[PDB]
Order: sequence, then C-alpha cells, then structure tokens
Amino acid sequence: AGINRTDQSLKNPLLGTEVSFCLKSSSLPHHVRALGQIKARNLASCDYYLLFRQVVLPPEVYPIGVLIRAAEAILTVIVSAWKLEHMTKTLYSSVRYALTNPRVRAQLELHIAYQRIVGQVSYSREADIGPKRLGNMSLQFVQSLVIATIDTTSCLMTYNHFLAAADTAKSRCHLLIASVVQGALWEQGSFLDHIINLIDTIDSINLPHDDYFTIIKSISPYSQGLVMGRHNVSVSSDFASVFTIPESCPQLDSLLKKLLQLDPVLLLMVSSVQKSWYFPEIRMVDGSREQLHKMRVELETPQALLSYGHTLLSIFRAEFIKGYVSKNAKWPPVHLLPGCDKSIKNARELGRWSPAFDRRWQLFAKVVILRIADLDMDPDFNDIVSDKAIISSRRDWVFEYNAAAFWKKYGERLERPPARSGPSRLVNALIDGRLDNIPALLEPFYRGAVEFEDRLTVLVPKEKELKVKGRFFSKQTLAIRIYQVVAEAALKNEVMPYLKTHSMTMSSTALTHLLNRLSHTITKGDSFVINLDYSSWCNGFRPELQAPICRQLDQMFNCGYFFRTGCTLPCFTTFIIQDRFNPPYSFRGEPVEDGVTCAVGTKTMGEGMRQKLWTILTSCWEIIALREINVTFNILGQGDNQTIIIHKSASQNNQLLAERALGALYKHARLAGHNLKVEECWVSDCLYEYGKKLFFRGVPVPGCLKQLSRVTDSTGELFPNLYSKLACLTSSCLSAAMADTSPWVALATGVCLYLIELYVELPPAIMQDESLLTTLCLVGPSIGGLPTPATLPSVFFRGMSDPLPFQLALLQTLIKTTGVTCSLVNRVVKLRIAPYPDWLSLVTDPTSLNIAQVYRPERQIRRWIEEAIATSSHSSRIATFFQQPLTEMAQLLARDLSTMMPLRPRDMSALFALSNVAYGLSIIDLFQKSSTVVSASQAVHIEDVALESVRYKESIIQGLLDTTEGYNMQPYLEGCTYLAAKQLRRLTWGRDLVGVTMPFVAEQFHPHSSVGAKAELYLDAIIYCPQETLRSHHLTTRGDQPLAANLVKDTLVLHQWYKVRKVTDPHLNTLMARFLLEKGYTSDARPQGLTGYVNILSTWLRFSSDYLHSFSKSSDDYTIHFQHVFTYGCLYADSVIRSGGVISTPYLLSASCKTCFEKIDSEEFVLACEPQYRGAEFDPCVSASYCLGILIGKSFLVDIANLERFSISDMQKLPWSIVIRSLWRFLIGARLLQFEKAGLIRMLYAATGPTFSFLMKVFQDSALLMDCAPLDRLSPRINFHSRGDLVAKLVLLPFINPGIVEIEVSGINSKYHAVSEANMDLYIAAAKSVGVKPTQFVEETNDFTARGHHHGCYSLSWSKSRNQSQVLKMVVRKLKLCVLYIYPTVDPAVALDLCHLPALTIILVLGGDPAYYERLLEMDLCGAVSSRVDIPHSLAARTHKGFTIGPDTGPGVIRLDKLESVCYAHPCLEELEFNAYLDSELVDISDMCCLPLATPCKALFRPIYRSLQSFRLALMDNYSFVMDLILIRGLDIRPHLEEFDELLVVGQHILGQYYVGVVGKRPVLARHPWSADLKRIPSAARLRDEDCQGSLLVGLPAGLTQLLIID
Amino acid sequence: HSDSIRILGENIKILDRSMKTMMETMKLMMEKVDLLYASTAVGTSAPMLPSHPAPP
Amino acid sequence: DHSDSIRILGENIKILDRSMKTMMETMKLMMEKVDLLYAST
Amino acid sequence: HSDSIRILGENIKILDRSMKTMMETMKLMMEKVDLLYAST
Amino acid sequence: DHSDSIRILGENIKILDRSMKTMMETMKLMMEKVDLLYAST
Ligand SMILES: [Zn+2]
Repeated sequence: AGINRTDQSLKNPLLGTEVSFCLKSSSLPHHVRALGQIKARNLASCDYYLLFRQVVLPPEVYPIGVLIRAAEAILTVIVSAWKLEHMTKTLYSSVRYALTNPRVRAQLELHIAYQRIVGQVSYSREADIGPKRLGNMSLQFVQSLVIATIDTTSCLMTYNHFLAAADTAKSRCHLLIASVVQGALWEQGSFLDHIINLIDTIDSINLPHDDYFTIIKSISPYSQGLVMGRHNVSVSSDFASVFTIPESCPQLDSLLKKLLQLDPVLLLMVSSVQKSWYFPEIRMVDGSREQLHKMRVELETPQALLSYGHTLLSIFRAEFIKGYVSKNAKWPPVHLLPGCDKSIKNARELGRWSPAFDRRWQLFAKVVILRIADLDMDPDFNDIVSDKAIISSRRDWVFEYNAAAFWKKYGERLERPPARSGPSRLVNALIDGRLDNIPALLEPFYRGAVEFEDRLTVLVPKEKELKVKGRFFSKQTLAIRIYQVVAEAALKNEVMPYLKTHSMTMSSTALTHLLNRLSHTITKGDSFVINLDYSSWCNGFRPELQAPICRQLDQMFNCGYFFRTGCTLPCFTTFIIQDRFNPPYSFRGEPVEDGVTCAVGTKTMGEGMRQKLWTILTSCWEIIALREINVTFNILGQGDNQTIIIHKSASQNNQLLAERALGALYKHARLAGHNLKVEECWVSDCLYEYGKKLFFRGVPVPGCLKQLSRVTDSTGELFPNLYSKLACLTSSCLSAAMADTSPWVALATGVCLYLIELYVELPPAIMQDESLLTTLCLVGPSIGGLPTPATLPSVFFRGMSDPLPFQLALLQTLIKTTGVTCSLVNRVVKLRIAPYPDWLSLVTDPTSLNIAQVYRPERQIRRWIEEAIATSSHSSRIATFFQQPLTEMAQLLARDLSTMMPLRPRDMSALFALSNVAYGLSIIDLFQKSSTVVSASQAVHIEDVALESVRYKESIIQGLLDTTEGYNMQPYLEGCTYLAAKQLRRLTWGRDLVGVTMPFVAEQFHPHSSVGAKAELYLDAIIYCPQETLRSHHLTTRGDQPLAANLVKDTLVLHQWYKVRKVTDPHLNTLMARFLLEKGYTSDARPQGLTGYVNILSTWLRFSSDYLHSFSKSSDDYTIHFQHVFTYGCLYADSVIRSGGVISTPYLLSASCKTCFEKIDSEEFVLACEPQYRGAEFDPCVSASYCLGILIGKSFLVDIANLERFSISDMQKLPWSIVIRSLWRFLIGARLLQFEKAGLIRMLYAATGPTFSFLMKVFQDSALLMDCAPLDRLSPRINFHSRGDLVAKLVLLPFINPGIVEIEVSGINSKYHAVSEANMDLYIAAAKSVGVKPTQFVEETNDFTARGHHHGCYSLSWSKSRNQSQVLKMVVRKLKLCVLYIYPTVDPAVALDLCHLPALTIILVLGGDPAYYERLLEMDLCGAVSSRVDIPHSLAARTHKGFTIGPDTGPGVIRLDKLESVCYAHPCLEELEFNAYLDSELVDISDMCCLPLATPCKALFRPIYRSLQSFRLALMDNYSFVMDLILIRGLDIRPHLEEFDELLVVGQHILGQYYVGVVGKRPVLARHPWSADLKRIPSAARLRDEDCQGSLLVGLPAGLTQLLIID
Repeated sequence: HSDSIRILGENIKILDRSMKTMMETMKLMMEKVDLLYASTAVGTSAPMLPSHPAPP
Repeated sequence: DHSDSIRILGENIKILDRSMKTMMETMKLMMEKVDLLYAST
Repeated sequence: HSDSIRILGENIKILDRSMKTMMETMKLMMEKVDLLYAST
Repeated sequence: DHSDSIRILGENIKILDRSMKTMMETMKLMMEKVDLLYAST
C-alpha cells in the first residue's frame, strides 16, 4: 500500500495557516473527517502550546528500572574498558537522577510514548489510525490531519505540526537528559530547574502568539544585550531598548537577569537552545512581509553609491596589489601620462612598497591591475556535496506548496504539484548529465545574463533558530549553485589569498592565528575587537550596484562578464517564501508579487547566496571607511555578523577613537547602501558569531544544550530502523565531541538515548535481562555490534584509527566484571565462519573483517543506484567516462593486491586514487552519505524499505534472544589480542595482513598515577605533567603551552620515500611507472592538532616520546601512533576533572600489552600482473643537505617560516657535513643590504621563530654534528655555549665573517642546480635508513675514578659555576652504581655532565615529568643521554627508590649545598663550589681524579682548551665581526657587541695586554675616541695561554692591533 | 650599421612606453562607464540583453 | 650584421601587437557595457 | 637577413592595420559616448 | 646586412608613433567627455 507519515522527525518549518484552511470550506475527505472529529471549541494552531501544557500522563507508565540498571552497568564497563576508575559513579548517578526526577521521567516517558506512536504510524501501510491515548489526551490521526483532544477542548493540526510538537517534546527530553548530565559534569550547577520553570513560564505567558514568539525571537538578542550591558559598563547596551521582554513578562525578565548575575555564559547557553521551546509559525502575518519589504528597499541615492563604489574599488586594488607583491614580488601595472603619482611609476619598476600609497583613493583609481591567471571551470567534487537542495528549472516551487492551502486562500488548485520536477539533490541532477559540462553550464554567466530557467530563489525558513522571523535561507537552481561553488572556489583558491582581509580567513593556520590575535586583543581591551552585525546583510545590497568590484575581478580571471552577471542577478532572481502550506499566487506559471508570501524582482540576490563576493564588497567599504579615519583594521568576515578588529590609531586615544570609529563606520556604511542602525554594531569587547559558532570574548561557548537538542536529519539513504538512529546518534556525539562539548557528556547522553531507542524498538523480554542489555552495547560495529558512543574511538580520537583491540578489551571487561559467560558473548556476537578474501580489503579503515555484521543494514549503493543510472540515463556521460564498470576493475586490482606480502595501506590508497576508478568510486562514496542526496533517494524504493524496517526489527529481536552460543571465540579473549587480531585477519582473509594493525591505546596503555604505576612491568610511557591544577574552568581558558597535481606530488613523495629502505624491487618501479604513464606526467624519471575540544586542556599539559628501551633505537620504527595516545591522555584528564577529582599529579600511560608492540617490516610491495586500466581519461644526500641549508636560510630570512614540515627522524639520520656548507652559501650569495641584514642579526640571538625551534628539535641527538668538517673546525674556533648559541653563532657567521667561509669556499655540487624545491624534502626523506648513523658516539667527559694527568677538567664554564657540574660526575663514579635518581630541581644543563658518563642506567625521580629529560636531552649534542639514560624506568618513578639527587629533604638522598670557601688543594679542580652529601651524610669526593679520555664535543670547550691554531683565526673572525656590525644600518648593537666583547676579552688574555664608530667608511676602534662620531659603549685562561707568543700577531690586522691596545 | 638599428630600437622603446600608457588610459575609461552600467539597473522586469560574447 | 638584435625586436613588435589585440577585445567589452545604457536611463 | 627583415615588415604592417582598426573603434566609441548627455 | 630596408622600417615605426599619438589624443577627448559625464547621473 501507500506509505503514510514518512518522517520520523521534522525538518520543515512550521505554519498554522493550513489549520485555518481546514477549518473553513474543506474539500478533501480527510479534511472533512478532521472537521468531524474536532469539537465545537477549537484552540488556534498557534495556541497549541496551551493544549500541550495540559497533557498529563499517569506517572511511571513504563517500567524502565531495568534500563536504569542496564545503563549503570554499560557506563561501568565502558569506564573500566578505558582503564579509568573514578568516573563510574558520577555518570550513573547523573543518569539515575535523570531517570528519577518525576517531571524529567514524565517528559522522558512522554518522549518514549511519542516515539512509540510514531513507530506505529511511520512507514505504515494503513492510512488513518484509531484513537491513541497519549496520557490523558486522545490523539486521532487521519491521513495527514492530526486531531488532539482533551475532553471538550481540541486542536486540529497537520502531520508536520504533530511532528513539530513531538520534536518539541523530543528536544525537551534531549535538553533535560543533557542538562542533568551537564549540570552534574560542568562547573555550574543543575540546569534542570531553570528549564522546568521556563516551560511552565512559556505556557503561562498571557500573550498572543505574535508577542510571546517575538519574545522567543528576542531571547538571544535581549540576553546578548544584557550580557553587553553587564560586562561593559562604559558603553550602554543598544538591543535592551527595542524589545518588549522586560515589560511583557516581568518574571521572565527577572529569571533571565538572575541567570545573568550568576553566569552570562549560562544565560547564553540557555538562551541559545532553539526547539526545546515551541516551534513558531515563522510569522506569516508580519515577519515574511518585513523581510520581503527589506529585500526591495532603496535607502540611498545612486550618486553617493557611485562615488563610494569608486572609493572602495580603490582599496580593493590596494589590497590585491599588497597581496600580489607580498607573494610574487611583481608590481601590478601603473598609469603614466594623464594623471598619476610619479613615485608609483618609479616603484613599479623598482618593486618597492609605498606605505603612503594605500591611504589615497584617487591614485588607485589610476592604478589598474593586470590579468594574473585564468579561470578553471571544473571544481573539486568534494565541495559540491551537501547543505543546499536545488530546483531543476523553475518547477519545484509549484510542487512544494500545498494544493489545499492555495485552494482555500486563492480558490484554484495550483493545477496540483506538477511532477517530481527534477532531483532535489544538486549531486543527482549534476551527475545525470543535463548540466554535466561545467564550462557549458557557466557559459550563460559568460554571456552576461542568465537564462530564464535558472533565475529563481525559493526562500526556506530556517528552523532551529531563535529568531522566529528568521533568515529565510535561499535555494536556487543548479546553475546558480554551481556558479556559487566555482566562484567561491575561484576566490578562495586564488583571490582571497591575494587579499589581506581574507588571506587570514581562508588559510586554516592563518585563520587560527587571526583567531588567536583576536582572542588576545578582545580580552586585553587595550585595542579591543568590535562587531558590525548586519541584520539586513543580504537585503542591503542593490541590484543596480552592490557597491561592486566585479568589473575588476572579471578582468583578473581573464573571463568576460562572468562576475558582472553577479551584480545584475538581483534583478533576475524571483523570490518565493518556502513556508510549508503557504500559498504565493501563480500568475502565468510564474509568481506575482504580493509583498508577504512573494516578491518578484527584489533589490537583493538571496539570503546566504553569493556570500564571498559580497564579503569582499562589505569588507572593502569597511576598510576604506576605517582608512579614511586612519585606524588600523582587521576583519573576520564570511557572511552575516561581520567582525572587525580595531587597533590603536595615531590620531585619537582608544576610547575617543572607539566612539569616533563607531560614528564614522555608521556614517560611511550608511552612505554605502546598508542602513546600519544604532543597535546592529556595538563598541564593545563582548561577542561575535563566526562559522556558525558563537564566541563570547573569543571563547567558543559550550553548544551541548543546542547541538544535542538539535535533532539529526538522519535516515541517510537508509530505512528508519534501530541501526540508522544509533549511527546518527553516534555521529552526533562525535560532532559534539569536536565542537567543544565533552564526549563523556555525549557518551552518557548516547547511552541514555540508546536505551530509550531500544525501549521503543524491543519487547520487554530483552529488557528484563539486565546482563544481556549490558552485553549489547560493547561489541562494536566491526565484529557484530550496534554503534554506540562507547565503541567508536573516532568520537574520542581523530579520523584514522583501528578499533579492534578496544572492542576486544570491552568484551574482556564484559566477561570479567559481569556474570555473562563466554558463551553468551558468543551468542550475541555471532562471528560466523567468514571464508575467502575476495572483496575489497579494509585498510586505514574501521577494519571490518570479511564477516559483515548482521546488524548493519546492507544498503547496496553499488548495485541498485548503478542499475538505476544504467536503466534511466540513456545518455552515458559519467558512464562513458568509465569505459568498464568501476568495482569490477577495482576488484581485479584488489585480487592482484592479494598477491603481495607488505600490503601497505597508504601506498595502495594513493595509487588507487591515481586511477579514474577511484574518481568514480569516490563519486559513489559521496552518494552513500549526504544531506541532499537523501531527499531524492528516500523517495525511491517505496514500501520495500518499510518491510526492511519490520524485517530488521524482527531479525534483531530473534538475534538478541538467541541461546547457547553461535560461533566460538573462546581462545581469543584471554590475555592479549596481538596474535588474536592477526589470527582474525588471517582467518577472514586467509593470509596475514600487515600495515593495517594499529595496536590500540586501550590495551597497550593503562592510565595511572606514578605511585599507581609500576616501573619494571609497565615500561614505555607518555606522561602529561600539568602546569596548573585543572578544574572545569580549565576547559574554557587557554594556558601557556602550544597546540590533480597533488596526487602526482604525493606519488613522488611515496617514490622517494621507498628509497629509505634500500630495497630494489623492480615490480614496484614498473607498477609506479605504469601509474605515472596513467597520470600523463611529463617526467618519467623525476629526480599535535588533536580533536579540538581537548586542545584547550592540552594548552595546560606537555607531551613527549620516552620509549627508549627497544622501540625508539631501532632503525625500523615500532608501531606507536602518538597523537591518539596524546588524545587518550587528554580525555582521561577530562574525565577525572568532570568526575569531581582534580589533576594535581602527573598521569602516565602504562605498558601492559607487551605483544602488541610490533616492529614494522621494511619490505617492498610487488604487483604480480600488469594493471589492465593503464589510463582512460649522484647521491641524494648532497643535494638534499645543500637544499636543506638554503631552506633554513630562506626560512630565517622570511622570519624577520614553519620548518616543522618534515619527519623528525630522517634529519637525525642524515649527515650534516653537507647541510652547513650551503647554509653558509645562501647567506654569502644573497648579498643583502645592511638594513635587511640588521633583522637577521637581531633575531637569531633570541629564541624566536618556528625555524629556530625546529632546529633545536633536530639538534637533540646528533651524530651529524661530529661528522661536519666545518664543525670540527668551528668548534675548536668559536666559543660554543648552548645549542642555541652554537647554532646562532653558526648561521649568522657567513654575514659577519668571511674568513672561515674562504677556507671552504671551493665546494659546490653541479646537480644542486637541477633540483626543484618540490624534490628536496623528498631527498631529505630518502636517506633515513640508507645510513641511520648507528654509531652515536658518547663524547666522554671527565670520568675521574683513578689517578692520571689533567686534561682540562672543564664542565659548563659559560653558564653556571664549573665546580658544580663536576661533582655530579664525581659522586656516581665513587658510588659505582649504574642507577641514579634525579629530581627536576636541578638545572638541566648541569645534569648533562652526569649523563655523559658511559655504562649507567639512570632512573630519575621525575615525578613523571616529560619536560625535564626533554631539556637535558635537548642540551645534548653527542647522544650519551639518549643511550645511557634509559627512560621507561625513569618516567614511572614518583619518589626515592635508589640513590637520589634533587630533593632538598629525603630519606637517603644525595644533596648538593653551595660552599662559599674551601682550600681544596687538588690537581683536578681548583676549588669546590658545591659540597655533596651522600645519603644525607657529607663524604669528601676528592679521591676521584681525572684520566686520559676519548674525543669530547660538548662541555669541554675546545677554543679555551690547549689548542690555539684555530684561535688565531678566531681573532681575525672577531675583528671581522666588528668591522661588519658597524656597517650594519638600523640596528642597536648592544647584545651582539656584548658577544664580541666576550670573545675579545677571551682573546686579550692571550695577547698579553671603549669607543665604537666608523671614520671614512672604515671601522677604527680604540678606547680613546678617534673622532666625535664614535659611540661610547678563570683557570681556563691559564690553559688557553701558550708558549712562543708573538705568532698570534703574525697575520694580524692593524685595526685589531689598535683594538687590543688600551687607548 | 649598428647605430641605425639602435636609434629605431630606442624609438620602439618609446613606442612601448606609450603602449603601456594606452593600456592604462583605456582602463581608466572603463571605470566611469562601468559604474554607470551598474548604477541604472533598478529592476522593474530586468530588460537586459548583452549581445557580443567574449573569447576565453 | 646582428641577427639576434633583429630577432629580439621582432618578438617585441609581436607582443606589442598582442597588447593591441587585448585592448581591442576589452574596448569592445566596454562597447557592450555602454550598449545597455541607453535603454536604462 | 632577407627573411628576418621581410617578416619584420609583415609584423609592422599588421600592427599598423591593427592600430587603424582600433582607431576606427575609438571613433565609433566617441559617437557612442556622446549620447550620454542626451540620455542623462 | 640589408641596411636599405632599415631606414624604411624606421620610418614605418615613426608612422606607428604618429598613430599612437592620435589614438592617445582621441582617448584624451573621450576621457574628458566620460569624466564630465560622472557629475550628473
Ligand atoms: Zn593486545
């Protein structure tokens, strides 16, 4: 039969007109029966809330205590299966308090009853249903009409109005569940009583629907006005005087104000919920008339619009010139003879920026920008996916509206809905081939005017919005939508990067950086951030001129009239309001204007249509407005509510600037055609909305009460059943967990909603078994379970993960905790036989086995849609692109993939992606999941999907009630599941699959306190020490710690990534050569972001990698995925915080699953047979290291970039004999001027820039350092202090001394020049395991332990006292203990001397601190601390277990106290600065005396050592420093001259022996001033003295001789 | 005769400078009638009809 | 005799002709812009 | 040097024809833009 | 070297310069007309 009532939830907006159309002069038979069923007294359809307050149910109608105990048990096992402990109690107590309160249980049982009524009537063959008693109220449904009756009184409504009321009760249930959970889990108390008061309040407001729904419209603006009033006392609120909320209902205003005094964040969260309050009618009387009146208003005269349009085209050309010269360093063309500035004609040739140029508008009228690129019509298919339906060609709008509504209002039948009138999806109509060719689709835009069939705009009222008049969101034809996609991509890829306003907004790193700058400035308040909200942003443009720049953008893309149709398109678009059951009149097959329901040919293009061109227009007039008043601008803007960062001007102080700037922007923007009122902008550091996310002072608000109460559209190409609702609930919990909502709140809400949906769809026989209901959740969607928030790690972790060990650990905890045996787990799971590998393998996936679970609905989406497009589309189009079927050739490819051993996932994925079969399969993969394709794919396959729903319901009823056991899983459960997961893959696939198995953090890592963690069992660990004790406040405020040719480039990345392994498999080369010929490329042989929610918490924690026994030192890196480990630690901390405990101690992750740590098998893949598609349509080290040097040089040049774009390991394996040479070559061959050099001199002596941080990251372990022939010359030559001072005196040295440069001037590579910058990083990542440098020499420092000759005995003569750093070496050699315990109160550089000593195994008292060992490893260069100090015992120690340095008080600890005076007649050391106390007793450690040693590199300081043959040249080097630094212009040389003075005083003790200036372009220095222009500014010295003095003066400059002589 | 080539080469240099002048005089005179093409499109029934297309 | 000195200005006179062709196309676009002005005002 | 000077003469000739055609276009466009005070 | 046509092509360059000057002249006149338009729309 015909399917009735096809929606389980409502997406359409509400209207009460069809109720009034049914009440008078009904014609359809079910309308007549609805009139018969209603009583004499009918309440209005807007007043339906007054009927729905009176609906009371008999309390405790559903016995759900088994659901309560089941939910407690499910929460207990998911808490214990994450191996966290304290979070059992608070979660189930919050669930119990949700299910125990009488009003919340009444609302929730109303939700269960509503869902049972819907599940009995949705997808039901019977048309009308009998009287169903919802509590006290009788509901009787006939066809589409719904009759609600409480005794005498009644309300008549639609089925969509019934879904609006049912979704109101549903979203109220979601809000109440999430509010009990959130009030139990967040810093503020119970939300619950506020919503309980507000429901009775909104049903107790004695107003008509227009007035209290106007209050509903102003819930968010008046709460925002109250927040702006209370938070800003200097600037008064502007929205507080326009609305009627304080006057119409004083108790409501009192409650909102009380919530404001408690917490304005609480007020914004409560005010931000949408549909827990009743659905408004979207203001048919007033609001649609007001919006369509504002869409066609003419507010300003065209003369000022004309002049101001030139005034803003000037600043558009200014911004595009600034971007193009900042990127490509070419000035766009300038005007010459009839009127221009001559300095700009000079500056075009010279290519120099003019700062006073941008303040002038009349000169950029003269300066016109040349074409720079061409328009590419074809876009990516990954941005045409969703978020907007289409009209086929001006025919869907007749189909949308009710024939009955138009029949009663206008007396004609509208000739009924004519047809389906094309697919509602943009994708389905695009791929069908009517509008397939995108240049042929956009050629009407190239002609200058659109076709008549495309110019339509049907305005959809946005449900789930506070504003009840709302933004009637636009919906155009396919041609206009493809125009929007291609033009937005053309701006975002090219033009928006060339515009400084939007180069921040489109680049994600630059968007984060702009958001960080805004969050600092709006909270400091010195230069605060304001917001120009534009209520009529879409309506305020004009069809004659939009204040446009499209005339210049048309020339820059070399297109003709393509954006000039954009300004004329507001004339073309016919506007229709898509309120459901609303008639606008049809005139001639086209609408006629009435001003309320329709408006033909308005002044605007559409609501939300063409957002980015309009964004440039609004931003251009605002920046020329702020440039006329000389205040520095930034803009965050993409659409409505455009936010402008204000800085401090040179004209007025920031308060006077602030008020003057608001008045000036009102005057100028009012002149621009957007009539800004006094309310729409505010001079306040309060609030802004960006990217459909609200921000209060830059902090994003918790959207838990809004997003979870927002019901999911769901049923995506699927029949409405259990599994689709569970998967959409899981994805909603994931989307909450990404958008600043705690995934434990999401998990508790998901468990509650899970068991509610089970109670809708299951009999009580399953329900009365508590242990079975506990069993049902924890299986997982891979091995035969339903999708839960519990069993999806993707909710918690990032996109790519392998959930199999987590599911099996869940099942282990299920067996061990509950009374459920292994046989009951077996009968629930039903693992089955699962033979053959024949179909497509699951790699970097959820990793389903060959068994497909019986609970997942087997919707095909590669047979039925393929047969539908084969039968329907007689035109081939997308068919004639794929000559043969996609999955057959891809499956033959997978059968050939079955032959190989290495089975690498990413390699196969990228090589598959080079083939066009992946392009077609990605189109079909886009057909599987979308929000637009569902609207056309649910309408097909009628009455079989309802039978699928009933059949799946009975199938899962039989499956969950099965007995004994289905298939055996008994050996796999106990112990670990390394061999068991490989056995499941080897059983389902018949062969061992490697590279797909990611050993999970649930097994391998047990979170612990260090007192709770064991050292000798749980070896490797990642510990996250906090800077502050976290609370629920700490998840809101940040801390100090920090966060297609592309396929061809990635294929070549894989190519020269295979050169790491030194395996020469010819089959690999032949298959990738065939795929390169498939590409058609010219050269055959071419030479901690985390999830985001816990990002704020991660700003208070640190991260490391401290796994040094058996997994880090190997050449083949073991399987640890670090970012998921970091995320797991952050979620454990978040759980401990939201329970009620505090993170006051560092927490580590404990090594339990010892077998799961697998070493990678470095083996190359072999394809046995040639692929049948074939397309349809010198050593690398020298060039890598030279290009690495010039990359460091250019990154340091552009700092005054982010150089962490590499694998960290491969540079440590790479030799750096060859890096340093062309690090110097670029800086000697650039030959910059003095003022440009000044910034590079200034920057490098401070620890600034990501380049310096990446250089300090790669200089922790360095066998590369000792091998470098400059470094074994320069380290004898200059004084090296730290890592930063050595590297800074290394890279800056080609500027300031050519003397060492001329020694190694005769070396360069000829193959260096024929290497592009897109190949160099590939050659850096090509020589990793070619040679790993496995020597890692311990450059042994002063070992003592005996009697021998004095070799110098130095340790840290530059930073600390040198006598303190020797006794750390000297204690442990007397103890003869390989173990030592170090606490982080010791300076990290001092401990480096202790860590140089070989044959130790140091187990520190870290408290588990990641940072202390990372510092004393980072100070190292030789690598004795990466090897001897073996960490996974040290990182799991909180206190004294062996001989301990570092705590001031401890049982048997070695403590260091500074001694101010001692004789200490000892040949090794001159004195004893720090006395050592062994086990808190002092022992004289002077018996230890030095020995002959090996080669040293650190902590012994070669230039102040015995060697002087490099120091004689170092004197010439420091005189080169001082002759170069005076010639450097625009620099205050205080610290660099101090470093020169350090080197000069060190040199002056050897020579036997202060005005700085230049006379006659030659630097002459003495202590006495030669002229008026001159500016006034240890025992190692004994060993640095040498015999036969006078040879230093041989080959010495005369200026150095004048420098050394005093006066 | 190198100088005979060089004098007319300087003449072509002057001609190129005047050509860069012409390329911008025309682009000034786009703007004032381009905003007039904009400024009167009030939109009673949108009677626009562009005639000559453009090459890509 | 200098063939390369002839050839450089031979390429220059052609790119000058290309500039003239682009100006002709842009000015006919200006003509089609001012064609709709007379029925508008 | 016969071919180079010959094709140079052809290029200068077609440049001359192109500039006279654009001069005719300028003459037409002046007559088009002198109607703008007849309209406004 | 063929220096006889060098003078002829230089004179033709001079004719091209004359055409450039008269095109800039008529551009100046219609620039004046379009600029005096813009005050009264
Ligand atoms: Zn395991």
